[PDB]
Formats: sequence, structure tokens, C-alpha cells
Amino acid sequence: MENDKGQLVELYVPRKCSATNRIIKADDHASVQINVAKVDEEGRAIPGEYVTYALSGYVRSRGESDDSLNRLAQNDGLLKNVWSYSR
Amino acid sequence: GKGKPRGLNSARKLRVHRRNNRWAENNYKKRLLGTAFKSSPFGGSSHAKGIVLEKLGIESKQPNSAIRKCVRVQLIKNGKKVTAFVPNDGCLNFVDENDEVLLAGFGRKGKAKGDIPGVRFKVVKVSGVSLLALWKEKKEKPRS
Amino acid sequence: VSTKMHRTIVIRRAYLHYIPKYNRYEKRHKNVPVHVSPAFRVQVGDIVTVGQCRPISKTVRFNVVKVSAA
Amino acid sequence: EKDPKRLFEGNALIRRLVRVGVLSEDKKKLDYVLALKVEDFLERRLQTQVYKLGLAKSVHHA
Amino acid sequence: GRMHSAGKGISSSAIPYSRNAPAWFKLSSESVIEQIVKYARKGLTPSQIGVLLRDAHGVTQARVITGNKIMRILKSNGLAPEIPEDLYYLIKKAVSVRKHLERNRKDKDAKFRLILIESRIHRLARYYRTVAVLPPNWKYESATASALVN
Amino acid sequence: TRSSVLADALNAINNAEKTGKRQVLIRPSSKVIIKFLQVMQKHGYIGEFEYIDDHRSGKIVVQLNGRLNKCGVISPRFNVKIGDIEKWTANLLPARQFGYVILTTSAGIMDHEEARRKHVSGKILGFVY
RNA sequence: AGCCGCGGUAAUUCCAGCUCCAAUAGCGUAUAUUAAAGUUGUUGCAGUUAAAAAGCUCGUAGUUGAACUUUGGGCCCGGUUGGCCGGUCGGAUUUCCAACGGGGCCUUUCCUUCUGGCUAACCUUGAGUCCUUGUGGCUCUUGGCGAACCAGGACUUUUACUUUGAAAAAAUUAGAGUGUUCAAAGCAGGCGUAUUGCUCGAAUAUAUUAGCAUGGAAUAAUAGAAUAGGACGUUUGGUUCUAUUUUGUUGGUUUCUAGGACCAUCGUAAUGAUUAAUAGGGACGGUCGGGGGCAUAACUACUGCGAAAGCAUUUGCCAAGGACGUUUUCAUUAAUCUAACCAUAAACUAUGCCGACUAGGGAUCGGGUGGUGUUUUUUUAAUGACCCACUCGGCACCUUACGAGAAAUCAAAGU
RNA sequence: CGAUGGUAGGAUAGUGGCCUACCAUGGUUUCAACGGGUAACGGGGAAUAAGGGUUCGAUUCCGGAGAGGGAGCCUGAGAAACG
Repeated sequence: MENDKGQLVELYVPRKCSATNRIIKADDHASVQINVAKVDEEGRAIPGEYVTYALSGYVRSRGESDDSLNRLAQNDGLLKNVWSYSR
Repeated sequence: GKGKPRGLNSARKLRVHRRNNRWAENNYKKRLLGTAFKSSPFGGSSHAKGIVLEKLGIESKQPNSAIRKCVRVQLIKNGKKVTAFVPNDGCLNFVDENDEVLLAGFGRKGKAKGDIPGVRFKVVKVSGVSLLALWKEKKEKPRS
Repeated sequence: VSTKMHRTIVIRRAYLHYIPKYNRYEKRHKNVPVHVSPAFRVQVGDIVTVGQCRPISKTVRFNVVKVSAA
Repeated sequence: EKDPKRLFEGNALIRRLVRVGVLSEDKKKLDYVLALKVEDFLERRLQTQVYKLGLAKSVHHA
Repeated sequence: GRMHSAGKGISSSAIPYSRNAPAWFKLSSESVIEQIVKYARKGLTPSQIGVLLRDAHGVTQARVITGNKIMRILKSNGLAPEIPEDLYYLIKKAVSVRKHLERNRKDKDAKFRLILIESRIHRLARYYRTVAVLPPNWKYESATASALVN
Repeated sequence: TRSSVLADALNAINNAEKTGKRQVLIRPSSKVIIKFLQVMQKHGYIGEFEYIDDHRSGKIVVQLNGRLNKCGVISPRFNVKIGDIEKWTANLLPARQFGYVILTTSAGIMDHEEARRKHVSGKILGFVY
């Protein structure tokens, strides 16, 4: 949101979920956010780099969380052959 | 589906049910039947003049208890009779009789668990002179 | 809708009527009596067109001018 | 906008408020009248414009 | 959901997708259109024809192998019955309960299963009269129960 | 029994987007379903969709993003005049700068801004935000 | 002292003194009506326990009713907007861009035509006209036409809705202009030399049912060829009816000719019938049940059947009915079926009822399809029982709750 | 004892069951006819108002009716008139 002149005039833009594109507010106290570690050519881990996933409050309560991890992670090449579209 | 019809050519059921059970609104039924003439002692008027039969003393039974002073009267346009009320000559000293008086109503509804009992009217002037002009003593009752 | 008189018939017309508070329609109808020349042959159930002339009877002001069958 | 009733009845309402001096001369836009206040008319009476212009020592001497 | 009942099942045949003949048909339309009339002279309904045709001579649907339906074929060759077939079967069902009633009288039950069967006939008869395959003075009655088929 | 086909072809959508799914299955299709969908697709509210056909009246499989709050239907399709769009739009829609109510109008099915600059009017059909 | 109430001495309200508050010309009291009132509910209420779903199924009028029949592609003109451009002794824009609406043609494809003038325009026998010389057009002459306008037509399903127009008195209502000294009003007024003057006004909007004129073809109805008396033909035979014309003219005749309809058969078109609803009815095959009528307890819940009240000994008759199975068939959806008792069972009540969708869990009852699994044995294939897994239909039960609720609670009492 | 239509007359400024003769048997109705109430003259308009609406209109303008209650007619272009 921005005025006639052009500057943003919210307080501060909030975080969308990543499995269902909802919006996570300041009292969604089950809204997990999870990092994984990039890897090295020798087989070690860079201490400073991540890949970040944000999951909403209610994809976890129904129990649909871990499958939504496997769907999300496998697009980024983390896994192979553990999730399948045509169920 | 709400239990009422929604379709487009349905305006006749909708308007004939509404005036059908509009007869439970309590003071729309009073207005179309016109019970203001057939039952009310005034007939539909603000004030009314009568002529006083006699002094009465009435009392209030449960929790309250004191000495409420009222008055009989007989209306000129009608012949029927009612019992009015006169406000706070609590000294017991303004009996008056065979006089012309002007009544009014209370802004009426009440609580008679203390039994401030079943009268409906009051008195605003007597023999051509206001009541408060005598209580605040600005006139005195006209006679020769 | 009726051909039981001698040289007159009765026409039924149908419309709808709008009630603004309820935003809807309701059906109505009106019957008109007209006159039939013996040039035409009209049985019940047909659909005619009719035009207006000066007062013919107590209750008549139209007579048929075309006809199309059922 | 560009609706000829907005342009004829707007630019007359604006023009009358400036001509008595309530709208500011840089606030000639139609949204700016929706935040006008009640003492912006109270400061244009003769009781108030004669005390400010130095003729009476108080607002009750006006 | 079953008019004049309260059951809710669903079980019909499911028509296959292709609108052509199967590849395991080795006949002609002329060599099959006449077996229909060869059993019409035996006095059969369309209903008995097709089930006899399917279970014996392998025609899946006369609708697709010949260009027409069964009743259209029968109407063109003049073998058509007078009263339409479904309506006739409700009539014949209605007399068999009626014939039971001349021998029984202490059945308050099956009295009120006949007013249901008769009710489906006026529903059928309005439609057939309106589309005009029955003449507009066809009416059913208890006297015409024992008249037109009986 | 089944009276409106569109009215529960949009009841199948938001009933399975309140639970955060991504795709739904509609049955039967219609000529007025598809054009209602094609105006929630040129505005971004849904993704893409496919039309089955099975020789009766086909099914549809739609792909939902994340962006619908509600889509609906108005069931007597009343007769909107032209001075009366803006009373229908001040009641159905959450704010003055987004959302749409769509109309069947003599020059096609369209939304309510698109009907302003073509200067037409018609019967109401539904809303979307 | 409207309504909760304050009195039983001295009262944080009666009766009076003092000091404060509110409006200032009191809205003080009475009676009607409007808002408050989602307590009349189209927008927009109330389903179990709070007022409130009729004893039960068939069925009038009324309301409401599945999907489908011209989409797409290509070219081209001309709108005002975001604009580049300002070029400047804000307005041009040489000039291009993005959108946004509009024409136009072509694609198997829109007014359906006819006769006349009639006007411009292509052209015909052919030059005038004047420009490189022309059947060049422009336009002259004969002649083919489309082309603008009048006039006769000529025939062609019918509505609902919506767009724009004419026509809905003034006063009043929204409202433009205008120092009645401001205002409510009014329709006035303003300017010079005031010396014989010129001069601006008295607008505009408000279809708000029915009728009238007009644009569009979505939505929802309606008609058309099935025994073809169907449509097109300059196939041919007919039967009629009019005489406008010419035989100056007139009346007395009929010859054609045009001009009306109807009458057989002879020719060409691809000759002409929407699917088959996880809507409904109808057949068909094997079954199931304390369903009903005539005759002759235990099993009773864990669950069976019937529209409801209700329904238990075997045997046989008479008809009815749900579900399942199927590559059969047709093209459907609302007038209100001892007796009589006294209530002496918190005497559980805001459920066309049909339809779509939304989380788990295991037991049981019908029908069907599977399986190297068993075992009576015919044999560890199979008949045969079991067993396992799926599947469509049934009355019930246990979980949770995103949801709903005043709560108890509820897979609907949710969306 | 005209209710709905047909044919011919009478009467009127004139059409018409407006009235009279002979004949036909029609016309209105659950889309509410016919009857009952109205402390009911109709509209332009009025009060309240987010939107939809609820309640009023005897009363300055236009239309109808009346002159104590019913009926009848004279003069006139025009009245069933009440100065």
C-alpha cells in the first residue's frame, strides 16, 4: 500500500506461508519456520547458508505437514523418489 | 432454503403472508380494528372534562404503605365514570365536590407489587384554574 | 377461450406485474369480448389480433382483423 | 471524474468557499473539503474579524 | 430417489464410450435389421428383443449397428403396438391386484398399494396425451380396466 | 433436486479452498460455468483448468492458487438497471477498490467495470473476491 | 415521582433555606406516529432443551425445474487516453508508442427480395471535357449495372429484459447565478456624463409503474420436414379470373396478350429424427425379510421389515416391495385416507422434505466381483463351507472439531 | 322486474339494452368474483430517513360532488341551477 507520492505506508509487510499461500499473523503461535543446510563438495556443510521453508499454523494441525515438506523439498532437488504426484 | 420462496414470479405469496401475520404486532391490531372508540373511556382524546362525584381514599397494600388520595368523576361527553388522581396535598386538606375538573392520563405503565393500585388518570385543572397555580399559590379558586 | 355466442368470442390476455418492495413479479389476466365477422372461422385455442372500433354493444369495442391457428 | 455534473457543481462549491475565505487557496481540490472544521467558519464572523484587525480590546468589546 | 418409496440406490447399465461398432462384428445391417421383425411377428416387445439379441447374436446395441432405435424400426414396418409399452404394463399390473380384491376384503394394506399404482398412470397419461401419441379422449377407468386390454 | 448447476459449481470451489487444497472436480459442466471461470482467470484468482468430455456433459478440473476468499452466486437472477449497479456493489463487496460482480448482459457475460465503459446492463449472476 | 425503588425519628430522593447543573425563550406534562426495532425480517430474524415442523402417506391451483445447435483465425481503417516530444514572440505536435472501446472486409457464413423512378457512381456505342495523346475517369451519347432517395411493394414465428430518445403542468424537493445591512425569503439587478443613456438574467437535473419510437441477441420461454399434402426448379399438362392497352371515339362481340389463384407428374439437393443425466419410469435374472390376507417363550439385540399406528407356532396358497446385477428399452416433472372414556408417563417443540459438497474409526445385515489362502471331500484345483481384500445400499455405535452454538452438545444442529 | 349476444324500430346533440318487440342461453370466479367494514373525496405532495422502507394527505394548485332531505321542470349557446 502506497500513497500518491509513492512511499510505502504500512507498518510492515507480513510473511506468506509456503504450502498454501495464506498469511501468517502476529498470533499464529504454531507457525514453524525451518532451515536446512547446504552441502560442500568434500561432503561438509557450509555454516552460513540455508534453504528456508515456512509452514502455516493449520497445515500442521490437520497433519498435512510432512507431506507438504516432501512436496516442497523435492522441487529443490533435496530428495529424489520419495514423493509422487500421481497418487 | 430458509423456508420462504425465493424465485422471481413469487411476489404474491410474499406480500400475502406478511399482512397475514402482521396481526401479532400488538398496536397495529389496535389501530385497524379501531378499539380506541369502542372501549376507551376517552374515545381518543388528550384531555376530558368531568364532574366530580365524591372524594375517595385509596391505599397501597404490599411493600409500600401510605394514603393515596383520589376522586370520582363523570364525563360529560360520555356519561361513564372513572377515578382520577390529585397530586400531593399530602396534608389531607383539599376536598372539593360538585366541581368541574379536567383530567389527563399518566404516561402509562407501572409497578403495583407495592399495589399503587389500578387507576389510570390524573387532574390538571379545576373550575377554570390550574392546580399548580393554587399549590404555588398564584391564584385562588373563583367564587363570589 | 370461448366461442359460444352468435358472432362474438372472448379473448384472454396475460401479463405480469411488478411489486417494488419485494423486487418481483406476479401474474394477472383480463378477458375482452370482441366481434367476429363470418369471413373468419375461429375455433377455441387459437390466437387472433384485433383492432378497435366505435361502441358495438354494451361491452364490445374490438373486432378481429387477422387470425393464426393453434 | 470527467462527468459533467461533477465539473459544474464541484467547481462552484469550491469557488464559493474560497470567495468567503474558508478553503485555503492551495487546497482547491474536492477531497479537501471533507476535512473542513467548524471554527473555520467561526473565524470569519464580524465579531471575530474586527478584534483581530485592531479595533476592540477584547472579543466582548466587539 | 424412487418416487412413491424412500430408497436411494443406483444401479443401471453404463453405456460404453465408443459410438461405433466393435471390431468383432462380422455381419451387415440388412442381415440384422430383419431379425428384429422376425421376432416382432412372434409378438414381442422391444424390451424382449434386445436382450434376446444381445445374449444370443452378440449385437451390443441396435442403436449403433443400425441407424435407428428399435421402436423406430418397428414403426416404419407397421409392426408397432397401439398403446405404448410401459403404460400397458402398469395396466396389467393394476388388474392383477384388482382381481385379488374380488377374493379378499380384510386387507386394509393392499388397498393402499393400489391407489399408488393407479397414481402413476395419470402421471404417465398426462405426458402421452400432451405429446399426442394418445388421442385426447384416452381415459383410464375401472370399467376400462376390464375393457381395453382385458 | 438439482436446479442450478452453477450454484454448486462455485460451492464446490470454496468448500475445498477453505481447507487449503489445490484442485477440485466439477460435475456437470456448462456454457455459463466456463465463462464465469474465464473472468476469474483474466484477473488472477484461479490458475488453469481442463475440460473432460464423456459424451454426456463433461467434468472440469480446476487449479486454485491461494487468492480466493469467496466466490458466489445470486439465485433469482434479478434485473439490474443501469443506475443500480452501484447499490449492488456497495453491499456485496469488501472494499471500494477491489473485487467484482459479474452480469449477464446483452453483449456477453462480463464484470462490472467492463460493463461501465461499454455502457450496457443486464441481469446479475454472481460476485468474486 | 416513567420504570429498580426511597418511608418506620436524625432520610447522601418527601417538605423548606443555601449553593451548583441543564437548556434560554421551557419541548414542562398528555395523546397519536416515526427512528431506536434484525421486536415484521425482499435486503434481514427464529429449527432439540427457551413462544414455534401439523398423526401418516398419494395428490389441485400456485411456485420451481439437467446438458447441447457459429465458435475461432487473418487483414485494414478510424476514436481518446498513458505518452515521447516543447519546438515556448500552458497551446500548438512535426511525430511515434502502450492500453481502451469502434468500424470494415475475407474465411463453406446475414436483410430475403421486387418494380419503378431516382440521384451520384462504374461502365456500354462512343467521344466531349481538359490535363503526356485515350471507350481514362470527369462525365456526353446509346447501354449494362451496383450505388444514395422517394414510392408501391414483396413476403417474413412470437414474448420477457435491457440501452438511448421523444412526451410526464406550475408550486414544492436537490440545485446554478445574485451583499434582502446578515439570515429565512425574493427574482431580482449592474454600469456612465447621470445632461433625454446603453446592458446581463430569469438556467439545469429528478421514467418514478402502463403506452409510444429505437439499439443489442447473453440469460429464460415459445414455433418449425416423420403416414412428408416438405423445400427448391425458367419439368411439363391445367382450371381460373382481370383488362389495364391499342382496332380516333362510342357502345355491341372474341383473338391474343399480360395478369390472379388452384390442378397432375418430371427434375436436384449429402434430402429430413441432439445426447442417453452417478434425474425418473418400465421390463429382465437369481435372492432376502417377526411385511399383508386365507387356510392349517428363549431366537427378541448385536440387529430384521413396513407410509404410519405397527409386526413372533409350523405347512401351503394369493398378490405386493426395497437393494443389488445388466453393452435392454422410453426421452416422465401441484384436491390435502363391556363402552365412550378421566390425563391420575418434564403430555423432546423453529425436522414437495428432495439435491451438491466437506475428517477419521472399527463391528454387524442384504447383493455382487475377486483369491497360488484353508478345510468337509471329489482332492491341498472345484462343487461346498470358511477365510481375506474391495464394492454398491441399510438401522445403529466410538473418536476427535478446522467448523457451529447462550451452553449442554452436534458429521450435521457445518459450508 | 335486461343479466350476456343477434335483427328491426323508438328516443337523443350523437354511439350504445338507453328503452321496447320477437328470438338464442349466455356472461364473472382461488391469478379472490360477489358480499361486509371504512372515525375513506382522489392526485401534485408531507413528516421521518446508511440503504431498503413505515406512516400521513379535511386544508392556498388541478379534477369530481353538494347546497335542510328526495323528486320535477322553466328561460337559455350553456343549469336538472337552489343569493
